[PDB]
Amino acid sequence: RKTVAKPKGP
Amino acid sequence: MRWGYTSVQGFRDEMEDDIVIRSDAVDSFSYAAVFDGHAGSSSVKFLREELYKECVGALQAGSLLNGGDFAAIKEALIKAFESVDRNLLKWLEANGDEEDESGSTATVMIIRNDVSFIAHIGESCAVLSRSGQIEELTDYHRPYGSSRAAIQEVKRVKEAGGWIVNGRICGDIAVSRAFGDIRFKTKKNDMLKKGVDEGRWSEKFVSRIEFKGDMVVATPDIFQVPLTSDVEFIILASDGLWDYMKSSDVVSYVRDQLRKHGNVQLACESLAQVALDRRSQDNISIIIADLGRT
Ligand SMILES: [Mn+2]
Ligand SMILES: [Mn+2]
Repeated sequence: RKTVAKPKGP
Repeated sequence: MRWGYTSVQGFRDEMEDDIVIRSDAVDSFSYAAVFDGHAGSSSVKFLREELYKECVGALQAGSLLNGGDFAAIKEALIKAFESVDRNLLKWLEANGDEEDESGSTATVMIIRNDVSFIAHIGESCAVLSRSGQIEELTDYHRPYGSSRAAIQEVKRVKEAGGWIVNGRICGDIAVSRAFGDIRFKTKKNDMLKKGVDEGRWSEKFVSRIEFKGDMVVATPDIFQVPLTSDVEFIILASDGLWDYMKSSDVVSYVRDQLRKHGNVQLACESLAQVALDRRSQDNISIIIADLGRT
C-alpha cells in the first residue's frame, strides 16, 4: 500500500 | 560470502527503494542495507552515504564490534541512527523543500568477523536459513497488528498524543518508525495548521490536540545475530517481497535455487520475478548473502 496519505482526523 | 542483489520498480509509478552493500576485506567487515523511501527520494538519497559513514564511525570509535559489549554496540548504533535523522531533518528544512515531505525506512546488517548485528526501523524484513530452519530476525514497526512491536508502537504513538485511522498515524503514515517525515517530528504542530488550511479538519479539532513527543521516530531496534557454520544464507528485502510471499516460502525457494545452480545472483533475480508474477504492487529490493555450507 502507498506508505503515506493525506491526513484525516479520527 | 557471496552477494546477490536486485532492486526493481515493479508496478509502482516511481522507484523509491535502494540498496547498499559495502565491504572491507582487510577488516572482514560488511554493511548491507535496504532503504524503503516514501513521498519522494530525497531521504533515501541522503541515507545512502550518510548512514554508512555514521555507523562505521560509531563502531570504530573504540574498536567496538567484537569487544562483546552488546550494550555498547547497541547504544552506538542507536545514536548513529538518531544523529543521522537529526542531520536529515536539518537538511530537509534548509536544502528544502518546499513540498519535499519525504522519508525512508531502513534495515541494516553489519557483519564483522563472526558477529552480525541488525539495526532496523520500519517494515522491510531480514531472515536467515540455519541448518535448514528459518529465523525471522526483525519485527515490524507498524501502527496496527499483533506482533511484539505492534502493540508497543501503537501505545507509543498514542502516548505521544497522535491518533491512528485506517491503520495510519493521523490517517497519513503507515509505518511508525522512519528517517525524515518532519511533519511527524519537529513540524507536527505546523502539520495540524496545514490541515486546517487544506480543510482536512476543523480549527476546534486542533485545539484538542496535545503532542508530547514525536509520533514517528528513527530509533532502531538492534539485534545481535549469532553466526554459525550452518548459516546457509541471509536475506534482507523490502516489503514488496514479503507482502506477497511468506518468509518460509522464500527461504525454501532460495534453498532450491542454490541447490540447483549455486548462483546467488540468479537466485535473487528469479525470486524477484516470482514476486512480480504474484503481482506484488510495490518496489521490490532483495539482498542475499550466500554463506555456502551444505
Ligand atoms: Mn516505498
Ligand atoms: Mn515498500
